[PDB]
Amino acid sequence: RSKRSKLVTLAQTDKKGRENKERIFDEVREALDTYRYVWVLHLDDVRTPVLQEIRTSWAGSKLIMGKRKVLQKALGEKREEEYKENLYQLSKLCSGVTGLLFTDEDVNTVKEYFKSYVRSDYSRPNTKAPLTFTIPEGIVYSRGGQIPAEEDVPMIHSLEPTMRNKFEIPTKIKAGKITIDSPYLVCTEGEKLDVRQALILKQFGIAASEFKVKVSAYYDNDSSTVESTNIN
Amino acid sequence: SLAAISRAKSLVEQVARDYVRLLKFGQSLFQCKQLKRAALGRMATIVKKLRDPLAYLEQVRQHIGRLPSIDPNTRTLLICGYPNVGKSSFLRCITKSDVDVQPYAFTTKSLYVGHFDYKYLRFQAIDTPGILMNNIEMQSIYAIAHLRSCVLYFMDLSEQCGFTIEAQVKLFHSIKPLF
Amino acid sequence: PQNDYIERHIKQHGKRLDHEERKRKREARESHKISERAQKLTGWKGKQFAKKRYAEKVSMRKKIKAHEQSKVK
Amino acid sequence: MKYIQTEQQIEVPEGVTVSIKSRIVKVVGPRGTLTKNLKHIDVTFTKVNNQLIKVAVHNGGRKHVAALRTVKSLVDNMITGVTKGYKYKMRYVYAHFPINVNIVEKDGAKFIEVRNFLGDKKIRNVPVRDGVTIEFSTNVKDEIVLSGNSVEDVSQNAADLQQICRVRNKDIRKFLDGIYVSHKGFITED
RNA sequence: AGAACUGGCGAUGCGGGAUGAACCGAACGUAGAGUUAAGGUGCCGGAAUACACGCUCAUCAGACCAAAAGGUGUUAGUUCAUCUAGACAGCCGGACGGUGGCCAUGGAAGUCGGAAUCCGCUAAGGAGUGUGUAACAACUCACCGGCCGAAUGAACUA
RNA sequence: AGCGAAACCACAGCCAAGGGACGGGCUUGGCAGAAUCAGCGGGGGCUUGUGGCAGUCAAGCGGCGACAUUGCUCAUACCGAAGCAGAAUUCGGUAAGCGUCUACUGAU
Repeated sequence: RSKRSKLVTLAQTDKKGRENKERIFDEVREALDTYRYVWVLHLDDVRTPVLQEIRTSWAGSKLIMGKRKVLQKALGEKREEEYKENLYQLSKLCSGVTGLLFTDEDVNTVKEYFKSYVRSDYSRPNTKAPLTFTIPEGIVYSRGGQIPAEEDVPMIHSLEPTMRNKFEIPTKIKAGKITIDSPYLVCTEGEKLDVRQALILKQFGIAASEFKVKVSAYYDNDSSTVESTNIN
Repeated sequence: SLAAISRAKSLVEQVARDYVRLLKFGQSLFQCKQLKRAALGRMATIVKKLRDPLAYLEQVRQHIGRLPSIDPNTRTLLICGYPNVGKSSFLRCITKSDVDVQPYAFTTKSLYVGHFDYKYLRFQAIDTPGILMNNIEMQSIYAIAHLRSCVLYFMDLSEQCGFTIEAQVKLFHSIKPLF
Repeated sequence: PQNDYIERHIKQHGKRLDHEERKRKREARESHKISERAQKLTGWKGKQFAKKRYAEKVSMRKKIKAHEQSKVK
Repeated sequence: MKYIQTEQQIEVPEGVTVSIKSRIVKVVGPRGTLTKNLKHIDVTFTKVNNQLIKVAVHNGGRKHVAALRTVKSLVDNMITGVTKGYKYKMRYVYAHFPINVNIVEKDGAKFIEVRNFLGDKKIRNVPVRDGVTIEFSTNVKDEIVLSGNSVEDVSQNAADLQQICRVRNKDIRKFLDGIYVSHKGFITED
């Protein structure tokens, strides 16, 4: 007794368990014999609608269904475990998000697509904002004045506690509208975005950051090359 | 709900008369004790099955008392027109009162009163919830009819809501016979 | 006090400066005070608490059981 | 299971120094010094390499083991206080009656005076503990800042200020006058 | 309660049960010596504040049947789930398309309400568990992923 | 001043509890003045708060079955919650405060 009382809210969904991993484990091995070229992606940050657009942009190319550490075991971390020759060296070169592309498209097609592809994204933590913005020194609005304040809508009172406490800014409620006494500088160029700084920009919807999937290593089922035309 | 409460009280009185007469002629502790539980047993059963009406009464009680103290007898100024076309802010201008100014269609769901004095005589302005039927709108219909007042109709021509006056004029004729 | 004299004060004023902190702290403390209440509250207080507490757990368990059938089906 | 020996580690930054004997703990650093008494907890200290201090309990039960971790937290708080320092910000907001907060030095105690709280004629005096210093925030609307080395003194003083401003049997939703801890940041944050 | 059977008392001292019908041992001439029955060995009270293993903080404990159940009290086990393909927890990210699913209707966009609760890709995502708005919006879990680094979680027995 | 009885008299006649049914003698604790004397007159390991009959279902106990289930039959003060805007108020807890020969005492 005297233990944390576990809490859970009843929902239709349920945990997948290890059986899901087993299907994941075999999926990578099957792809090595089906597709021609193998690529590993390092998209440390993702957006699901953007991922679907990348996934749906083509049919032959397939993003492997699996988990990073499971991918390593599926690919084989040793010469005695590799499903194909020279694959074990390739597996140990990727870490983090489960980025990996299996496709039959030519290498020139792969590099051209990723190099040209680019999309906007929110200022994620650990990054530096490419711009600076100061909140108006009076009543604040939904967009913070980035768009004309006349067109902007006043911030809803319900979000005041988040700004006052979570973001730590000295906000207060005045007749249902949040007000500040000074033009608080949310962030500036060169500063590494803390979670609070990123959240403030995220709350305002300022997608002042670019996003593109970075790929490092390339592999083939017969050439077995470990060339890495890394693009950042 | 009120009828059920009276019925429950009558049954409680029947409970006392029945068991008290039986209890006063008892001859053993268990008989009196067991019969005592029987007497109070029905009271619990009667009240226990009365849970549904009781909940409704409490909700009405916590809301009926909060209703504005509008006086049909004294002089009042009814406000009517297209939903929250400038009318809602008008009440606050006349006297010390607060009404939501955010201009969405039905900015007010219930009545408001604002007291002001003219010629050393008390007056109270009344704001309608809104008229397009809807049960909420039904509150205004009876307020217009059964309140001694000269109602003011609100419309816009150049600045607020840009709505067509044709609809307002046509809607006005619908209420014309009543008020 | 027209009708909405306090619900218009939840907004346009906020409940307090730090209101959720008091409520959040109290909710966590309820788990600890429940144990204290069970051991304390002698007499009729304990009997009522024990009977009421047992019903709450029994009712809670029934809700979980009903959901399982709905979730699976 | 009646752990034979449970150990905890406390990292000591080079900027501070700690002397340990029979359980009166002293911490010295750039911001000052702190003292704590742990004779009632029956823990054993040990200096490893002047950068890590080990606290261990032998044959400690579950009730005793739980107290072992508290020593690390209290010692860690003292280390952080002497290095970083604790700053408890508070804001004395009001609806109608302006809350006036001032400091008086009756008998040299530097008592904190609160006046015109919700129109009350009574003047509320809040004592100031040793080590904690009061500094009114500049250009910040109705903000008061509490700073000090000891967490207990700084935190307790903030609690007393908020507690003594309780509204006497009134609708909490309708009445907002009071003092609340807006933030619990450090003095030299980085 | 009542029919009957067998034992203790009924005529009975002794030690213990702090006193006590019917409880435990023991069936008596007056004496000296030694061992015991039940009871006890901190004092009253004659005898070890003996040893060994565990167990409990009780705000009249413990030594004196209304108790089925309650308790984030404590201690040892029983049956299952996960686990170096990274068990628990703590932070961060994703948390999607049909779709503002169909109907009441100023409005229910997942979250005032009534029947389904379908579908594609996914790394996993409920016509959505709550917070939240006049309705949006925004936060969160359940569901996965990233940093951490081994045992952890669920119900029961005593 | 001088004279001078009667009734009655096993013995004593202090408290809390255990003394099985008799506590006044037994037991656990505390008491008691040697001695004397006047008044007020004083005496002479039960229990509570939630029904009878009939019926479905089941956490479990091993065929029985908890709760849910269907038919009729304080005025005071201090705290916590209440659409408690104010006043007044109910609810819950705490204080149970606050209200509709010998006992005693004078005297040596």
